[PDB]
Amino acid sequence: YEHTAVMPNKVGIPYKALVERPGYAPVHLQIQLVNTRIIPSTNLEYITC
Amino acid sequence: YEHTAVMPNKVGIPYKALVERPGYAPVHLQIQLVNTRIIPSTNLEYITCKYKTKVPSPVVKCCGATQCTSKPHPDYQCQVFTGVYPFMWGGAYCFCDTENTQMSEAYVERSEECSIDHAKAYKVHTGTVQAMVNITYGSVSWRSADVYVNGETPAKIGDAKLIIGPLSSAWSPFDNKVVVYGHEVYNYDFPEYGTGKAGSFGDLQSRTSTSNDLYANTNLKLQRPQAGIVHTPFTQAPSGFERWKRDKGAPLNDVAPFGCSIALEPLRAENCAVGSIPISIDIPDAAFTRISETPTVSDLECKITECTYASDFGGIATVAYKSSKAGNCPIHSPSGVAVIKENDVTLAESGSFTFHFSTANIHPAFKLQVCTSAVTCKGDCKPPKDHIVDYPAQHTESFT
Repeated sequence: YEHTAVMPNKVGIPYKALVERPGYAPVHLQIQLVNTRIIPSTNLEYITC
Repeated sequence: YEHTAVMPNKVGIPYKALVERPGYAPVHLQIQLVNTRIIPSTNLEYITCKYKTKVPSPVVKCCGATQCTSKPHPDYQCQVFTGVYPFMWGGAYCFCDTENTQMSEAYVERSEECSIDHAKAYKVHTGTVQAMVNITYGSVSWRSADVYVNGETPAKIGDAKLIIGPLSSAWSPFDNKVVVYGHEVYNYDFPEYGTGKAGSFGDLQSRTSTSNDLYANTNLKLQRPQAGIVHTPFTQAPSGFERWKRDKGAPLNDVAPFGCSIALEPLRAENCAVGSIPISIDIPDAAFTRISETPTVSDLECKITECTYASDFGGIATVAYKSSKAGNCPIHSPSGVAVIKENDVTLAESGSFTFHFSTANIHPAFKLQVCTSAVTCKGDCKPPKDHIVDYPAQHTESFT
Protein backbone atom coordinates (compact mmCIF):
# COMPACT_ATOMS: atom_id res chain seq x y z
CA TYR A 1 0.00 0.00 0.00
CA GLU A 2 3.02 2.30 -0.26
CA HIS A 3 1.03 4.96 -2.07
CA THR A 4 3.25 6.35 -4.77
CA ALA A 5 1.83 9.53 -6.27
CA VAL A 6 3.08 12.06 -8.75
CA MET A 7 2.09 15.38 -7.28
CA PRO A 8 2.12 18.99 -8.54
CA ASN A 9 4.51 21.36 -6.82
CA LYS A 10 2.19 24.07 -5.56
CA VAL A 11 2.15 25.34 -2.07
CA GLY A 12 -1.10 26.37 -0.54
CA ILE A 13 -3.60 23.68 -1.39
CA PRO A 14 -4.14 20.04 -0.34
CA TYR A 15 -3.88 17.10 -2.70
CA LYS A 16 -6.40 14.70 -1.26
CA ALA A 17 -5.31 11.45 -2.90
CA LEU A 18 -6.89 8.11 -1.98
CA VAL A 19 -5.23 4.94 -0.67
CA GLU A 20 -6.56 2.01 -2.70
CA ARG A 21 -5.12 -0.80 -0.62
CA PRO A 22 -6.66 -4.09 -1.85
CA GLY A 23 -8.30 -5.74 1.14
CA TYR A 24 -9.14 -3.06 3.70
CA ALA A 25 -11.08 0.17 3.56
CA PRO A 26 -9.44 2.95 1.54
CA VAL A 27 -8.22 6.10 3.23
CA HIS A 28 -7.99 9.62 1.87
CA LEU A 29 -4.92 11.78 1.88
CA GLN A 30 -4.69 15.47 2.49
CA ILE A 31 -1.22 16.50 1.36
CA GLN A 32 -0.71 20.26 1.54
CA LEU A 33 2.83 21.31 0.62
CA VAL A 34 2.64 24.31 2.96
CA ASN A 35 6.15 25.37 1.94
CA THR A 36 8.78 24.79 -0.75
CA ARG A 37 11.80 26.40 0.86
CA ILE A 38 14.88 25.56 -1.12
CA ILE A 39 18.23 26.44 0.48
CA PRO A 40 20.64 25.80 -2.37
CA SER A 41 24.29 25.08 -1.84
CA THR A 42 26.18 28.35 -1.66
CA ASN A 43 29.44 30.01 -0.67
CA LEU A 44 30.10 33.37 0.93
CA GLU A 45 32.51 34.85 -1.59
CA TYR A 46 32.90 38.38 -0.30
CA ILE A 47 30.93 40.95 1.55
CA THR A 48 30.97 44.37 0.03
CA CYS A 49 29.86 47.67 1.45
CA TYR B 1 -24.48 -39.80 6.64
CA GLU B 2 -21.06 -41.35 7.28
CA HIS B 3 -19.27 -38.39 5.75
CA THR B 4 -16.40 -39.75 3.73
CA ALA B 5 -13.98 -37.03 2.69
CA VAL B 6 -10.64 -36.98 0.96
CA MET B 7 -8.62 -34.47 2.89
CA PRO B 8 -5.22 -32.79 2.39
CA ASN B 9 -2.51 -33.68 4.87
CA LYS B 10 -1.57 -30.30 6.28
CA VAL B 11 -1.35 -29.54 9.91
CA GLY B 12 -2.33 -26.14 11.12
CA ILE B 13 -5.58 -25.27 9.40
CA PRO B 14 -9.20 -26.53 9.63
CA TYR B 15 -11.01 -28.26 6.80
CA LYS B 16 -14.57 -27.16 7.36
CA ALA B 17 -16.45 -29.73 5.29
CA LEU B 18 -20.25 -29.93 5.30
CA VAL B 19 -22.51 -32.87 6.19
CA GLU B 20 -25.13 -33.19 3.45
CA ARG B 21 -27.37 -35.73 5.14
CA PRO B 22 -30.59 -36.01 3.08
CA GLY B 23 -33.48 -35.27 5.40
CA TYR B 24 -32.20 -33.15 8.29
CA ALA B 25 -30.30 -29.90 8.51
CA PRO B 26 -26.68 -30.06 7.33
CA VAL B 27 -23.84 -29.56 9.77
CA HIS B 28 -20.40 -28.11 9.17
CA LEU B 29 -17.14 -29.75 10.05
CA GLN B 30 -14.03 -28.15 11.40
CA ILE B 31 -11.28 -30.73 11.01
CA GLN B 32 -7.88 -29.36 11.99
CA LEU B 33 -5.13 -31.98 11.82
CA VAL B 34 -3.22 -30.29 14.65
CA ASN B 35 -0.45 -32.88 14.38
CA THR B 36 0.92 -35.56 12.05
CA ARG B 37 3.30 -37.37 14.36
CA ILE B 38 4.47 -40.54 12.73
CA ILE B 39 6.39 -42.99 14.94
CA PRO B 40 7.64 -45.51 12.40
CA SER B 41 8.58 -49.03 13.30
CA THR B 42 12.20 -49.10 14.40
CA ASN B 43 14.88 -51.12 16.16
CA LEU B 44 17.66 -50.02 18.46
CA GLU B 45 20.65 -51.51 16.67
CA TYR B 46 23.53 -50.10 18.66
CA ILE B 47 24.38 -47.08 20.67
CA THR B 48 27.68 -45.51 19.88
CA CYS B 49 29.64 -42.90 21.73
CA LYS B 50 33.24 -41.91 22.13
CA TYR B 51 35.52 -44.49 23.66
CA LYS B 52 37.56 -44.12 26.79
CA THR B 53 40.92 -45.87 26.75
CA LYS B 54 40.58 -46.74 30.43
CA VAL B 55 44.03 -48.31 30.60
CA PRO B 56 44.55 -51.06 33.16
CA SER B 57 47.75 -50.39 34.96
CA PRO B 58 50.66 -52.12 33.19
CA VAL B 59 52.76 -54.87 34.65
CA VAL B 60 56.46 -54.32 35.16
CA LYS B 61 58.45 -57.46 35.75
CA CYS B 62 61.96 -56.47 36.71
CA CYS B 63 64.09 -59.34 35.37
CA GLY B 64 62.54 -61.42 32.60
CA ALA B 65 59.47 -61.68 30.46
CA THR B 66 55.77 -61.52 31.28
CA GLN B 67 53.78 -63.05 28.45
CA CYS B 68 50.44 -61.34 27.90
CA THR B 69 47.17 -63.08 27.13
CA SER B 70 44.23 -61.86 25.07
CA LYS B 71 41.75 -60.99 27.78
CA PRO B 72 38.12 -60.76 26.60
CA HIS B 73 37.77 -57.02 27.20
CA PRO B 74 36.46 -55.11 24.16
CA ASP B 75 39.39 -54.41 21.86
CA TYR B 76 41.76 -55.71 24.50
CA GLN B 77 45.04 -54.45 23.12
CA CYS B 78 48.03 -55.78 25.03
CA GLN B 79 51.66 -55.98 24.01
CA VAL B 80 54.61 -57.09 26.08
CA PHE B 81 57.62 -54.80 26.06
CA THR B 82 61.19 -55.20 27.23
CA GLY B 83 64.17 -52.89 27.34
CA VAL B 84 63.03 -50.44 29.99
CA TYR B 85 64.45 -48.94 33.17
CA PRO B 86 61.35 -47.42 34.69
CA PHE B 87 61.94 -44.20 36.59
CA MET B 88 59.36 -44.35 39.39
CA TRP B 89 59.98 -41.92 42.27
CA GLY B 90 63.44 -43.26 43.15
CA GLY B 91 64.97 -43.21 39.76
CA ALA B 92 64.49 -46.63 38.26
CA TYR B 93 63.55 -49.50 40.55
CA CYS B 94 64.07 -52.70 38.56
CA PHE B 95 67.74 -53.57 38.94
CA CYS B 96 68.20 -55.31 35.59
CA ASP B 97 68.65 -53.20 32.44
CA THR B 98 67.25 -55.22 29.50
CA GLU B 99 65.40 -57.98 31.33
CA ASN B 100 63.34 -55.11 32.74
CA THR B 101 59.98 -56.02 31.21
CA GLN B 102 56.88 -53.89 30.83
CA MET B 103 53.53 -55.33 29.75
CA SER B 104 51.11 -52.67 28.57
CA GLU B 105 47.43 -53.50 28.27
CA ALA B 106 44.54 -51.30 27.25
CA TYR B 107 40.93 -52.03 26.36
CA VAL B 108 38.15 -49.87 25.06
CA GLU B 109 35.22 -48.97 27.27
CA ARG B 110 32.08 -46.90 27.00
CA SER B 111 32.52 -43.37 28.24
CA GLU B 112 30.42 -42.10 31.08
CA GLU B 113 28.94 -39.85 28.41
CA CYS B 114 27.92 -42.96 26.47
CA SER B 115 24.98 -43.30 28.84
CA ILE B 116 23.74 -39.81 28.13
CA ASP B 117 25.55 -38.16 25.19
CA HIS B 118 25.45 -40.83 22.56
CA ALA B 119 24.51 -41.30 18.97
CA LYS B 120 21.98 -44.01 18.32
CA ALA B 121 21.48 -46.04 15.17
CA TYR B 122 18.23 -47.56 13.98
CA LYS B 123 16.83 -49.77 11.27
CA VAL B 124 13.67 -47.83 10.50
CA HIS B 125 10.54 -49.32 8.98
CA THR B 126 7.28 -47.50 8.24
CA GLY B 127 4.96 -47.85 11.29
CA THR B 128 1.76 -45.88 11.74
CA VAL B 129 1.05 -42.13 11.85
CA GLN B 130 -1.04 -40.25 14.44
CA ALA B 131 -2.72 -36.89 15.18
CA MET B 132 -4.41 -34.97 18.04
CA VAL B 133 -7.27 -33.98 15.74
CA ASN B 134 -9.34 -31.14 17.11
CA ILE B 135 -12.84 -30.87 15.84
CA THR B 136 -14.83 -28.00 17.28
CA TYR B 137 -17.77 -29.77 15.73
CA GLY B 138 -21.12 -28.39 14.69
CA SER B 139 -22.66 -27.24 17.91
CA VAL B 140 -20.62 -29.76 19.92
CA SER B 141 -17.81 -27.19 19.64
CA TRP B 142 -15.09 -29.49 20.99
CA ARG B 143 -13.09 -32.66 20.85
CA SER B 144 -9.28 -32.81 20.88
CA ALA B 145 -8.52 -36.49 20.45
CA ASP B 146 -5.50 -38.56 19.53
CA VAL B 147 -6.17 -40.80 16.54
CA TYR B 148 -4.51 -43.07 14.00
CA VAL B 149 -4.32 -43.25 10.22
CA ASN B 150 -5.11 -46.87 9.47
CA GLY B 151 -8.41 -46.83 7.67
CA GLU B 152 -10.53 -48.79 10.09
CA THR B 153 -9.61 -47.23 13.45
CA PRO B 154 -12.27 -45.14 15.17
CA ALA B 155 -11.64 -42.92 18.16
CA LYS B 156 -14.85 -42.27 20.09
CA ILE B 157 -13.52 -39.33 22.09
CA GLY B 158 -16.16 -36.65 22.34
CA ASP B 159 -19.25 -38.03 20.64
CA ALA B 160 -18.22 -38.58 17.02
CA LYS B 161 -16.70 -41.71 15.54
CA LEU B 162 -14.03 -40.93 12.97
CA ILE B 163 -11.99 -43.10 10.63
CA ILE B 164 -8.86 -41.72 9.05
CA GLY B 165 -6.61 -42.72 6.20
CA PRO B 166 -4.64 -44.69 5.22
CA LEU B 167 -2.85 -41.75 3.68
CA SER B 168 -1.58 -42.07 0.13
CA SER B 169 1.66 -40.16 0.77
CA ALA B 170 3.84 -42.90 2.19
CA TRP B 171 7.05 -40.83 2.19
CA SER B 172 8.59 -41.70 5.49
CA PRO B 173 11.10 -38.82 5.76
CA PHE B 174 13.21 -41.19 7.79
CA ASP B 175 15.37 -43.35 5.57
CA ASN B 176 15.80 -47.05 6.27
CA LYS B 177 18.97 -46.47 8.29
CA VAL B 178 19.02 -43.60 10.77
CA VAL B 179 21.36 -42.25 13.40
CA VAL B 180 19.93 -40.24 16.26
CA TYR B 181 21.63 -37.83 18.63
CA GLY B 182 19.87 -36.12 21.50
CA HIS B 183 17.48 -34.25 19.26
CA GLU B 184 19.26 -33.97 15.90
CA VAL B 185 18.23 -36.94 13.79
CA TYR B 186 20.43 -38.04 10.90
CA ASN B 187 19.16 -40.31 8.13
CA TYR B 188 22.63 -41.76 7.94
CA ASP B 189 23.80 -45.03 6.44
CA PHE B 190 25.49 -46.08 9.65
CA PRO B 191 27.87 -48.92 8.74
CA GLU B 192 26.54 -51.55 11.16
CA TYR B 193 27.01 -52.96 14.62
CA GLY B 194 30.15 -55.01 14.74
CA THR B 195 32.00 -53.41 11.80
CA GLY B 196 32.60 -49.68 12.09
CA LYS B 197 36.02 -48.63 10.88
CA ALA B 198 38.13 -46.87 13.47
CA GLY B 199 37.85 -43.12 13.29
CA SER B 200 34.75 -43.51 11.19
CA PHE B 201 31.35 -43.32 12.80
CA GLY B 202 30.67 -46.23 15.08
CA ASP B 203 34.20 -47.03 16.12
CA LEU B 204 32.55 -47.97 19.40
CA GLN B 205 29.38 -49.97 18.86
CA SER B 206 27.48 -51.09 21.93
CA ARG B 207 24.07 -52.68 21.58
CA THR B 208 22.78 -50.52 24.42
CA SER B 209 24.24 -48.64 27.34
CA THR B 210 24.02 -51.58 29.72
CA SER B 211 25.59 -53.95 27.20
CA ASN B 212 29.03 -54.83 28.52
CA ASP B 213 29.91 -56.38 25.18
CA LEU B 214 30.50 -54.15 22.18
CA TYR B 215 32.58 -53.71 19.04
CA ALA B 216 35.56 -51.37 19.36
CA ASN B 217 37.50 -51.01 16.15
CA THR B 218 39.54 -48.06 17.34
CA ASN B 219 42.88 -49.19 15.91
CA LEU B 220 44.18 -49.00 19.45
CA LYS B 221 47.91 -49.70 19.17
CA LEU B 222 50.08 -49.56 22.25
CA GLN B 223 53.66 -48.37 21.89
CA ARG B 224 56.53 -48.88 24.25
CA PRO B 225 57.06 -46.22 26.92
CA GLN B 226 60.06 -44.01 26.42
CA ALA B 227 63.48 -43.92 28.04
CA GLY B 228 62.76 -46.09 31.05
CA ILE B 229 59.71 -44.33 32.46
CA VAL B 230 56.36 -45.71 33.59
CA HIS B 231 53.53 -44.76 31.26
CA THR B 232 51.34 -46.26 28.56
CA PRO B 233 51.52 -44.98 25.01
CA PHE B 234 48.08 -45.66 23.63
CA THR B 235 47.97 -44.60 19.99
CA GLN B 236 44.39 -44.40 18.91
CA ALA B 237 41.97 -42.68 16.64
CA PRO B 238 39.83 -40.15 18.51
CA SER B 239 36.35 -41.35 18.08
CA GLY B 240 34.01 -41.33 15.17
CA PHE B 241 31.69 -39.95 17.81
CA GLU B 242 34.08 -37.04 18.30
CA ARG B 243 33.87 -36.34 14.65
CA TRP B 244 30.21 -36.77 13.72
CA LYS B 245 29.82 -33.83 16.13
CA ARG B 246 31.91 -31.31 14.15
CA ASP B 247 32.37 -32.85 10.68
CA LYS B 248 28.88 -34.31 10.56
CA GLY B 249 25.92 -33.82 8.28
CA ALA B 250 22.90 -31.68 8.88
CA PRO B 251 19.73 -32.81 10.67
CA LEU B 252 16.61 -34.18 9.12
CA ASN B 253 14.65 -31.49 10.93
CA ASP B 254 16.80 -29.16 8.81
CA VAL B 255 17.12 -31.16 5.55
CA ALA B 256 13.99 -33.30 5.27
CA PRO B 257 11.50 -32.91 2.44
CA PHE B 258 7.73 -32.31 2.50
CA GLY B 259 7.66 -30.45 5.77
CA CYS B 260 8.44 -32.37 8.95
CA SER B 261 9.71 -31.75 12.45
CA ILE B 262 11.44 -34.24 14.71
CA ALA B 263 11.85 -35.31 18.34
CA LEU B 264 13.91 -37.69 20.48
CA GLU B 265 10.66 -38.79 22.02
CA PRO B 266 8.75 -41.71 20.38
CA LEU B 267 10.80 -40.95 17.16
CA ARG B 268 7.97 -39.18 15.50
CA ALA B 269 8.29 -36.87 12.54
CA GLU B 270 5.64 -34.27 13.26
CA ASN B 271 3.45 -32.33 10.93
CA CYS B 272 4.55 -33.86 7.62
CA ALA B 273 2.31 -31.97 5.21
CA VAL B 274 2.05 -34.13 2.12
CA GLY B 275 -0.75 -35.69 0.14
CA SER B 276 -4.30 -36.42 1.18
CA ILE B 277 -6.08 -38.54 3.77
CA PRO B 278 -9.43 -40.30 3.02
CA ILE B 279 -11.27 -39.40 6.21
CA SER B 280 -14.76 -40.53 7.13
CA ILE B 281 -16.85 -39.76 10.21
CA ASP B 282 -20.00 -41.15 11.79
CA ILE B 283 -21.60 -38.14 13.50
CA PRO B 284 -24.00 -38.61 16.42
CA ASP B 285 -27.46 -38.24 14.89
CA ALA B 286 -28.52 -36.45 18.07
CA ALA B 287 -26.17 -33.62 17.12
CA PHE B 288 -28.11 -33.14 13.89
CA THR B 289 -30.82 -30.54 13.71
CA ARG B 290 -33.84 -31.59 11.72
CA ILE B 291 -34.33 -29.70 8.49
CA SER B 292 -37.65 -28.09 9.46
CA GLU B 293 -36.05 -25.99 12.22
CA THR B 294 -33.24 -24.13 10.49
CA PRO B 295 -34.31 -21.11 8.39
CA THR B 296 -34.57 -21.64 4.66
CA VAL B 297 -32.38 -18.95 3.16
CA SER B 298 -33.13 -19.06 -0.58
CA ASP B 299 -34.13 -16.06 -2.71
CA LEU B 300 -30.88 -14.53 -1.47
CA GLU B 301 -27.96 -12.79 -3.17
CA CYS B 302 -24.19 -12.99 -2.70
CA LYS B 303 -21.41 -10.71 -3.82
CA ILE B 304 -17.84 -9.99 -2.90
CA THR B 305 -17.09 -6.49 -1.72
CA GLU B 306 -13.31 -6.56 -1.25
CA CYS B 307 -11.83 -9.85 -2.40
CA THR B 308 -8.19 -10.30 -1.48
CA TYR B 309 -6.40 -12.67 -3.85
CA ALA B 310 -4.48 -14.14 -0.98
CA SER B 311 -3.84 -16.61 1.86
CA ASP B 312 -5.07 -14.90 4.99
CA PHE B 313 -8.82 -14.65 5.04
CA GLY B 314 -8.87 -11.35 3.19
CA GLY B 315 -11.70 -12.24 0.85
CA ILE B 316 -15.07 -10.93 2.00
CA ALA B 317 -18.58 -11.01 0.62
CA THR B 318 -21.88 -9.68 1.81
CA VAL B 319 -24.83 -12.00 1.35
CA ALA B 320 -28.38 -10.70 1.03
CA TYR B 321 -29.80 -13.36 3.30
CA LYS B 322 -33.46 -14.11 2.63
CA SER B 323 -34.51 -16.32 5.52
CA SER B 324 -37.78 -17.88 6.62
CA LYS B 325 -37.11 -18.35 10.32
CA ALA B 326 -34.27 -16.65 12.19
CA GLY B 327 -31.26 -18.41 13.64
CA ASN B 328 -28.01 -20.06 12.71
CA CYS B 329 -27.06 -21.33 9.28
CA PRO B 330 -23.90 -23.38 8.70
CA ILE B 331 -21.95 -22.41 5.61
CA HIS B 332 -19.35 -23.91 3.32
CA SER B 333 -18.07 -23.67 -0.23
CA PRO B 334 -18.27 -27.24 -1.59
CA SER B 335 -15.83 -26.07 -4.21
CA GLY B 336 -12.33 -25.99 -2.82
CA VAL B 337 -11.65 -22.65 -4.49
CA ALA B 338 -12.78 -20.68 -1.45
CA VAL B 339 -11.86 -21.41 2.16
CA ILE B 340 -14.05 -19.67 4.70
CA LYS B 341 -13.26 -18.54 8.23
CA GLU B 342 -16.87 -18.70 9.41
CA ASN B 343 -18.44 -22.12 9.78
CA ASP B 344 -21.76 -20.66 10.91
CA VAL B 345 -23.60 -17.39 10.42
CA THR B 346 -26.40 -16.06 12.59
CA LEU B 347 -29.51 -14.81 10.82
CA ALA B 348 -32.36 -12.53 11.67
CA GLU B 349 -35.38 -12.49 9.39
CA SER B 350 -33.70 -12.01 6.01
CA GLY B 351 -30.84 -9.69 6.86
CA SER B 352 -27.30 -9.56 5.54
CA PHE B 353 -24.01 -10.74 7.02
CA THR B 354 -20.55 -10.66 5.51
CA PHE B 355 -18.12 -13.51 5.98
CA HIS B 356 -14.39 -13.84 5.42
CA PHE B 357 -12.57 -16.16 3.05
CA SER B 358 -9.52 -16.70 0.84
CA THR B 359 -9.12 -17.86 -2.75
CA ALA B 360 -6.54 -18.43 -5.46
CA ASN B 361 -8.33 -17.64 -8.72
CA ILE B 362 -8.68 -14.06 -9.93
CA HIS B 363 -12.35 -14.66 -10.72
CA PRO B 364 -13.60 -16.69 -7.76
CA ALA B 365 -16.65 -18.51 -9.07
CA PHE B 366 -17.28 -20.63 -6.00
CA LYS B 367 -20.59 -21.94 -4.81
CA LEU B 368 -21.65 -21.16 -1.26
CA GLN B 369 -24.02 -23.53 0.49
CA VAL B 370 -25.81 -21.52 3.17
CA CYS B 371 -27.58 -24.38 4.98
CA THR B 372 -29.16 -25.91 1.88
CA SER B 373 -29.10 -22.94 -0.45
CA ALA B 374 -26.41 -22.69 -3.10
CA VAL B 375 -25.13 -19.45 -4.58
CA THR B 376 -22.31 -18.30 -6.81
CA CYS B 377 -20.27 -15.55 -5.15
CA LYS B 378 -18.69 -14.51 -8.43
CA GLY B 379 -16.34 -11.56 -8.52
CA ASP B 380 -12.75 -10.36 -8.73
CA CYS B 381 -9.88 -10.11 -6.28
CA LYS B 382 -6.85 -7.98 -5.47
CA PRO B 383 -3.23 -9.04 -4.77
CA PRO B 384 -1.64 -8.12 -1.40
CA LYS B 385 1.68 -6.56 -0.46
CA ASP B 386 2.99 -8.02 2.81
CA HIS B 387 4.12 -11.66 2.48
CA ILE B 388 6.53 -12.74 5.25
CA VAL B 389 4.72 -14.65 8.08
CA ASP B 390 3.82 -18.38 8.70
CA TYR B 391 1.61 -20.68 6.54
CA PRO B 392 -1.64 -20.10 4.66
CA ALA B 393 -5.32 -20.95 4.95
CA GLN B 394 -5.83 -20.98 1.17
CA HIS B 395 -3.99 -24.17 0.11
CA THR B 396 -6.12 -24.43 -3.03
CA GLU B 397 -3.83 -23.37 -5.86
CA SER B 398 -4.87 -24.68 -9.26
CA PHE B 399 -5.18 -23.47 -12.83
CA THR B 400 -6.25 -19.82 -12.83
